[PDB]
Amino acid sequence: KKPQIKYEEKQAVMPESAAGTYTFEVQTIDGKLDYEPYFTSSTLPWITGAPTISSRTDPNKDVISFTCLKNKTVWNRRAYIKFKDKKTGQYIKGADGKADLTVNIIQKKNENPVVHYKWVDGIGAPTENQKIKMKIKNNGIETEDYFTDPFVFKWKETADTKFYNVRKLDKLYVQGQFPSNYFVINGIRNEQIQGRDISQCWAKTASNMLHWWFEQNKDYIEQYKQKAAIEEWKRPLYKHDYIRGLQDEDEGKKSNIANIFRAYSHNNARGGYIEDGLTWYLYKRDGQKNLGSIYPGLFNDVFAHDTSPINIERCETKKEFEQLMNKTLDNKRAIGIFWQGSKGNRPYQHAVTCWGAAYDEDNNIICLYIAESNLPEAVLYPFGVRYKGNIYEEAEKNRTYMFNYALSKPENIYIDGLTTLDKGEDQWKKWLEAHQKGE
Ligand SMILES: *[C@@H](C(=O)O)[C@H](O)C(=O)N[C@@H](CC(C)C)C(=O)NCCCCNC(N)=[NH2+]
Repeated sequence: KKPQIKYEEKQAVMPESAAGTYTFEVQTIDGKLDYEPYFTSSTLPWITGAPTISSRTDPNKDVISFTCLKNKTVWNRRAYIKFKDKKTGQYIKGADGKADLTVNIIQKKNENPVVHYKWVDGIGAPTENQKIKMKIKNNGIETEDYFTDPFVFKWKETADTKFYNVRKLDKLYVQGQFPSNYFVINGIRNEQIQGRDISQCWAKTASNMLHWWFEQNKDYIEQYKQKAAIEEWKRPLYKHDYIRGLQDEDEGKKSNIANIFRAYSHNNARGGYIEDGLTWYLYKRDGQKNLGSIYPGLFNDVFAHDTSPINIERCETKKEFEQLMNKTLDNKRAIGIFWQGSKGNRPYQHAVTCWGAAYDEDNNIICLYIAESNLPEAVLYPFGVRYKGNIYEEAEKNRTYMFNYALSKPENIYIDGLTTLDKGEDQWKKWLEAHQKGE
């Protein structure tokens, strides 16, 4: 009788997050088969060495040992052990006699990660009094449990916060309760205009980024107003007013920039693009003609498409997403995100604004802080970052999925890329120097 080994593969081996040498048992039938265990990847950095048979003293079973590093991340991480017959060199067969015998190793996440944060330049950082914990909800009902990871917080807007989150009047509006004139805007010819925004996620994202940009360049823009030969109709557009502390019923009074998009741009049910709204506001490009009934193009002698402070990049792996986020965050740029996937049974594509990110001790990006013009509260919401494939030896694609803490469910929604808006310092400085050279 040939000895065999058996293992019930439905049982994962789940070591704790701490570093250590962990063990599981393999049943040895009719003797002690001469075999050697192997990880499916030998290069996984968080496993030190090969598995070994650490005890055979029990005639009925062997103990297998393997050694892990500490899992500092907030995600489980997987490895796989198979077994080779030391004589035939073949992999030993599992229970069905056709698949190789495989043991699933799942090292558990760190329950006490140390977290640090990076925020878009110039918006400050949340105080503890500005951070709001979130109730774990299930099927739509709060369980009165809360998400306990400390990076899971809403960043509440107050009189003192410096991010921007313009919200859709069409989402906030309650018919028969809100004022009948909720949607009215006083236009440029101080005419009365009623704008809707149910499909303007791209314009809300553009407006948030433009508020940040006008604030960061406020001194340059004051000089521009005084030195440039501004077109008469455009003069009132060289400011930004974002009024914090308003009620939902007063959202129409909150942002002059958002109101410009809502009054004069488009609300096509097909949507728009962040970068198109940004171009439309800042300089002339032929493609952005007919985006709306006016063309602000407010700084056309500062910027052109060749000197554009607007960039669009894509990401399909953890490495690419993280490279892009870090480059953007270390460079004084505002961040628009295009989300892509499925929400329910319908295709989903959405533009939101990102104001910062949380990192674990390995500098993995674990959560983003999002201005979400579709969500009701005047806060930034946390969106957790998750990966479906290995993050240590990455596949060709490993998309950056989003966890919706507000819906308290995972969704098949991921980040396709970023549209970023740079301060444009070199361009502004060159414009200013050219004026002083003419004086
Ligand atoms: C977002 C929203 O208001 O919820 C809105 O639907 C939207 O603009 N979504 C974007 C998502 C990213 C900006 C990619 C979108 O899908 N834009 C596609 C615009 C295509 C318009 N096509 C034509 N022919 N006009």
